[PDB]
Amino acid sequence: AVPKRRKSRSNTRSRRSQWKAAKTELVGVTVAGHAHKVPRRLLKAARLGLIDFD
Amino acid sequence: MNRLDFVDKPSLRDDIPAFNPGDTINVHVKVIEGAKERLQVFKGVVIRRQGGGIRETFTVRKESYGVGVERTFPVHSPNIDHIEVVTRGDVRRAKLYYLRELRGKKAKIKEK
Amino acid sequence: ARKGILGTKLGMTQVFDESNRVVPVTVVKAGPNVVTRIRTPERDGYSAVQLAYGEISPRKVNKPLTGQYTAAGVNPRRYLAELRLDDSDAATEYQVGQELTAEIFADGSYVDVTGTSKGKGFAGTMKRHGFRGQGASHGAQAVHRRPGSIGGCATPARVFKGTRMAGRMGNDRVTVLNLLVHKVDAENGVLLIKGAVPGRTGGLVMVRSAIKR
Amino acid sequence: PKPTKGPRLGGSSSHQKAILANLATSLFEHGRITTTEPKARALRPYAEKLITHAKKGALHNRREVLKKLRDKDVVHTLFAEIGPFFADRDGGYTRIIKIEARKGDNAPMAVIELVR
Amino acid sequence: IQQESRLKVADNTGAKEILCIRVLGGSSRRYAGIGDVIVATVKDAIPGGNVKRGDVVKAVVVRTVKERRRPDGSYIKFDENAAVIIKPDNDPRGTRIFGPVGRELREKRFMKIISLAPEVL
RNA sequence: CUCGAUGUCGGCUCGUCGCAUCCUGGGGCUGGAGCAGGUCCCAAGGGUUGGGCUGUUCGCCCAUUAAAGCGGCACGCGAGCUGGGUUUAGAACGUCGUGAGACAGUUCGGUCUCUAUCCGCCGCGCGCGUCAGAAACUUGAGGAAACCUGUCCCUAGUACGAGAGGACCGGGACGGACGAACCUCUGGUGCACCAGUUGUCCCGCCAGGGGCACCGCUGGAUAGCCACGUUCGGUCAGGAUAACCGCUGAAAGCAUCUAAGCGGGAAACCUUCUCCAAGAUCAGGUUUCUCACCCACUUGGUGGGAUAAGGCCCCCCGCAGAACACGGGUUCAAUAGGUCAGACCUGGAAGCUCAGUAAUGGGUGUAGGGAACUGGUGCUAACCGGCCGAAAACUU
RNA sequence: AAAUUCCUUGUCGGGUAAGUUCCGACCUGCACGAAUGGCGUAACGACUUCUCAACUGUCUCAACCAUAGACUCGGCGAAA
RNA sequence: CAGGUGGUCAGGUAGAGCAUACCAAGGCGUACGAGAUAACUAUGGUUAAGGAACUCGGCAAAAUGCCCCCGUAACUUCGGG
Ligand SMILES: [Mg+2]
Ligand SMILES: [Mg+2]
Ligand SMILES: [Mg+2]
Ligand SMILES: [Mg+2]
Ligand SMILES: [Mg+2]
Ligand SMILES: [Mg+2]
Ligand SMILES: [Mg+2]
Ligand SMILES: [Mg+2]
Ligand SMILES: [Mg+2]
Ligand SMILES: [Mg+2]
Ligand SMILES: [Mg+2]
Ligand SMILES: [Mg+2]
Ligand SMILES: [Mg+2]
Ligand SMILES: [Mg+2]
Ligand SMILES: [Mg+2]
Ligand SMILES: [Mg+2]
Ligand SMILES: [Mg+2]
Ligand SMILES: [Mg+2]
Ligand SMILES: [Mg+2]
Ligand SMILES: [Mg+2]
Ligand SMILES: [Mg+2]
Ligand SMILES: [Mg+2]
Ligand SMILES: [Mg+2]
Ligand SMILES: [Mg+2]
Ligand SMILES: [Mg+2]
Ligand SMILES: [Mg+2]
Ligand SMILES: [Mg+2]
Ligand SMILES: [Mg+2]
Ligand SMILES: [Mg+2]
Ligand SMILES: [Mg+2]
Ligand SMILES: [Mg+2]
Ligand SMILES: [Mg+2]
Ligand SMILES: [Mg+2]
Ligand SMILES: [Mg+2]
Ligand SMILES: [Mg+2]
Ligand SMILES: [Mg+2]
Ligand SMILES: [Mg+2]
Ligand SMILES: [Mg+2]
Ligand SMILES: [Mg+2]
Ligand SMILES: [Mg+2]
Ligand SMILES: [Mg+2]
Ligand SMILES: [Mg+2]
Ligand SMILES: [Mg+2]
Ligand SMILES: [Mg+2]
Ligand SMILES: [Mg+2]
Ligand SMILES: [Mg+2]
Ligand SMILES: [Mg+2]
Ligand SMILES: [Mg+2]
Ligand SMILES: [Mg+2]
Ligand SMILES: [Mg+2]
Ligand SMILES: [Mg+2]
Ligand SMILES: [Mg+2]
Ligand SMILES: [Mg+2]
Ligand SMILES: [Mg+2]
Ligand SMILES: [Mg+2]
Ligand SMILES: [Mg+2]
Ligand SMILES: [Mg+2]
Ligand SMILES: [Mg+2]
Ligand SMILES: [Mg+2]
Ligand SMILES: [Mg+2]
Ligand SMILES: [Mg+2]
Ligand SMILES: [Mg+2]
Ligand SMILES: [Mg+2]
Repeated sequence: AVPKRRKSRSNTRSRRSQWKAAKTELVGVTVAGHAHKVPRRLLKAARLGLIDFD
Repeated sequence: MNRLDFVDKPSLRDDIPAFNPGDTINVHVKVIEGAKERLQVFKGVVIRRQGGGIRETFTVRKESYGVGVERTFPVHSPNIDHIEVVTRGDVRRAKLYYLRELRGKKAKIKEK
Repeated sequence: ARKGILGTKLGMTQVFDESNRVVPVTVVKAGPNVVTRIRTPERDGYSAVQLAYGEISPRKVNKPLTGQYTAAGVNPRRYLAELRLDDSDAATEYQVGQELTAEIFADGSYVDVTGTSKGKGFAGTMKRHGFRGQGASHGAQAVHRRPGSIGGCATPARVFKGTRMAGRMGNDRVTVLNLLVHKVDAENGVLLIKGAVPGRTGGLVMVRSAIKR
Repeated sequence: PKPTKGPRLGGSSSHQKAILANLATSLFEHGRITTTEPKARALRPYAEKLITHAKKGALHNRREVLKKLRDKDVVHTLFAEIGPFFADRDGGYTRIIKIEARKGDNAPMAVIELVR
Repeated sequence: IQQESRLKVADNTGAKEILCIRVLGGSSRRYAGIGDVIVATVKDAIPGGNVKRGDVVKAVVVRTVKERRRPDGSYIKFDENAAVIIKPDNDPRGTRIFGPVGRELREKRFMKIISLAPEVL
């Protein structure tokens, strides 16, 4: 099937606005005296030094 | 152990001899014909046990008049009056389904 | 008149009756229940009684629900459901805090068992509605399990509401009627009900004395 | 162990057998492996059972391990060091730690290693 | 046993093999077990016999390969499907039965066949 | 109307509606003794079989059945399927034509495209609302689904009838078709289970094993999913009625079911049974919990900030599942895994030893191996944590 | 009664429980016919047509398993 | 770019074989991945009892299948079949 008509601006924008990134939550970590923030699922790795903070 | 063992235990039977597939067995089955209640006998070879305690079943096979018959009974069924072991078999399987297409000598189980 | 109890489906097994006939039964642990609440027509507009079933750590119950239980003077339970009675209260036969055990039923009576049926996920028309499908050969092209037509033509230029299609199946509330109570084991709080019972093993079940009988 | 529910790793299951054996060999050789999170979660019980065989440590257990592993050096080291090291521990011989995903496909990564 | 199934005749009317035309017992009844009446046609007959190829008959199934559950939880199962050609009054047309039959004929009131059978299991 | 395209018969799948009713239900008349029937009136709740022949619709036949209804919806339905027929190009027969060719004459052959934008429909979420923020349990306006029927026995060989034959009304038993739930049984399946086995390669070799050959093949097979399996269901009773049958009774001193008035009366209708449902914007009810601050200001039913009750995200999972959602658990922990023990499947491991020339067999030993089901065990992971989240008044 | 026969599913026989197709005939050849050959014919045919044995998920009537998609996440990113 | 492209060489075990299976010498893992038991589509597998009842039509599938030894019909153009 092909689109019968081009969608209006409003109708295109309603569907286009729902494509968005989910934001992950960050918790504090103190490694080597310095404080950082990592996602909560990476706390063990951060404390063991397996996370590269660049 | 199972969750329903306490439900099942006052319904199990004793006096049931230990038999394995390949054994020849006499089964004495209660029969109702009108108001008579006699006792029939099924002699055959045990070909299968399907475990599970109270819900365990066994199958015996015999050839009656040029026709093979198989009866499957529940172990612990009260219609079974008793079970007698005639012969011990010597088999390499648990289900002996290959006997379903053997007749005569070829359908014979060893005696150990 | 209407008797009810809440319990858990423990699975099925088989027993032999006095006629030496095998009976497939479902073991329902109709555990003790507490009343915890009475609905009167004067205060609520209908007559019913709550029932509390199931053990749970008190730390697993939030403050509002804990307060509701404290109002009844009962330790919190996991489940809570109302048994609806006839439009006559009779203002009797139930006290808050009273215990209900399995022997409110008797051998040879009939019950209605309601539970939550097992989930089947997203199901096709062939499983969900028993469609036939098209053939497996003789030229059929990629339509073996597909539904076929879903409407007419220019009249009406639409699909009728309630047309049967694919979708989620299961997880419904299901009541099975006229189940025979084979045995009431008051020692273990267990009802042996002849037949099948909706839901998975371990799910919440409501058992009610049958009205059709 | 409990069979995989859903599609197997690396395509078929003949591939999953080899993947699990190779991962187990590398884990016992190095003590610590980085891989995708599903692979590590699938490896954990598989490796723990081999460690249990090594803890029992008879000839039958060694043959049963050699059924799955093909590296005789790793079999020897597992039966000489990893078994006796874990002789006093009742399960839980491995540990899984989640790591930052990788570029390219954003696959979640994890490290699996023996407890000490 | 359903329509188009072929059966072995378990009595001496002279037919050796019948083909099931209809399963009596109601509209659109699907299967027949032990003790069910069948409209059949003769496909093979012994030369010089009572019945003939192409005759339409009524028969009762006495043996079936598919196992049957009995009210006590037992099951019976034979090695072949067999039928007995009967008169309209549920009596056999032959004079003797070959092979064993099931107890279900007792409840389906085929007493003459029950009494003529070599063995009733 | 449509030629800058509205796909043409039959079958399949899925239906939906009408009633001019085929069965089941209710009646009047009968040239209705009874059983059976004929005809007309009411009635659309459900049901309305499988095959042979033909492309067929139609029709005929076979075997059943309570019955094998008639029609509409683009002669319903090809962005759902088929492509046998018709209706392209090849070829042949008969007939017509000098011929090229023609033929509601026949016969063999002959490409069925498309990633769904909108409405529609089936499911599932996110947001906001329901005058504070939340948690639990609920009522039911209003809907959806369901609705079939046979045989046998007693009444009773009675009523009826010369005989033949043979009941109504009531009461039981057993079925067929259909549907729902479930996995105890039977049966199917089984891609990390057990065993045997062929070819080849490898593990140094023997022994023991492994890779590959459709899971190599073969024999079994717990769990889950399932039907061929197991249970249950379509009920009892009310209400208003259809045709029809009345009671009382005038107009019209009689009569008349009707004009006043009151009854009986069916699978149709409404309650009753099952399911959905307060976005039912008239946004319901019964309860329980928090029940509290700070700053700025144009002093505002103002903007921010931080909390409570309570959630959410993250983490460990599920018989919950496309994502999402749902349910359980998070050390005060048996949630998943491991580990120990069972249940169950397979069927007698390895090594050693004895017997045999050997292939092989016996003992050690109901052995060894093993997933899903059950119970113990605090060994591994459920963390040293983030984001949201509570109130102008006023009138009687 | 045909690769030819409209009427037509002609009629009779066989085969099937039931056969507009099939085989053998009849002759009433709409409209057969002798080198645009007539009538036969062993062997041969990815030809057309009818019947049987065996076998089977074609079907009664479906169920389950694995893989590639579909579905989710990250990257690139069209079309009528 | 799953199509097309002439010639030469061409090992082992099994095998009649340059078929087929597994390997050697020698190459290669080839250019989106990672997950996840939805319907549905495709490609394979198994299926109780029945066995063409399917359908225009046994379409598709299933089945047969090898070496050796017996034995083998109508009809025939004497070769066959
Ligand atoms: Mg066993
Ligand atoms: Mg089908
Ligand atoms: Mg096609
Ligand atoms: Mg296609
Ligand atoms: Mg297909
Ligand atoms: Mg319209
Ligand atoms: Mg699985
Ligand atoms: Mg993939
Ligand atoms: Mg393989
Ligand atoms: Mg036009
Ligand atoms: Mg146009
Ligand atoms: Mg009418
Ligand atoms: Mg009448
Ligand atoms: Mg008369
Ligand atoms: Mg109707
Ligand atoms: Mg109604
Ligand atoms: Mg219609
Ligand atoms: Mg049409
Ligand atoms: Mg098309
Ligand atoms: Mg069409
Ligand atoms: Mg269309
Ligand atoms: Mg269209
Ligand atoms: Mg065509
Ligand atoms: Mg032409
Ligand atoms: Mg001419
Ligand atoms: Mg054609
Ligand atoms: Mg309502
Ligand atoms: Mg269902
Ligand atoms: Mg089970
Ligand atoms: Mg089974
Ligand atoms: Mg294995
Ligand atoms: Mg090998
Ligand atoms: Mg060797
Ligand atoms: Mg290899
Ligand atoms: Mg099973
Ligand atoms: Mg009157
Ligand atoms: Mg509404
Ligand atoms: Mg949760
Ligand atoms: Mg041994
Ligand atoms: Mg002629
Ligand atoms: Mg002609
Ligand atoms: Mg003709
Ligand atoms: Mg035929
Ligand atoms: Mg035909
Ligand atoms: Mg002819
Ligand atoms: Mg000519
Ligand atoms: Mg000429
Ligand atoms: Mg000729
Ligand atoms: Mg040729
Ligand atoms: Mg050809
Ligand atoms: Mg993407
Ligand atoms: Mg190329
Ligand atoms: Mg070679
Ligand atoms: Mg090759
Ligand atoms: Mg290879
Ligand atoms: Mg998915
Ligand atoms: Mg089959
Ligand atoms: Mg079979
Ligand atoms: Mg055939
Ligand atoms: Mg047919
Ligand atoms: Mg048909
Ligand atoms: Mg073919
Ligand atoms: Mg094949």
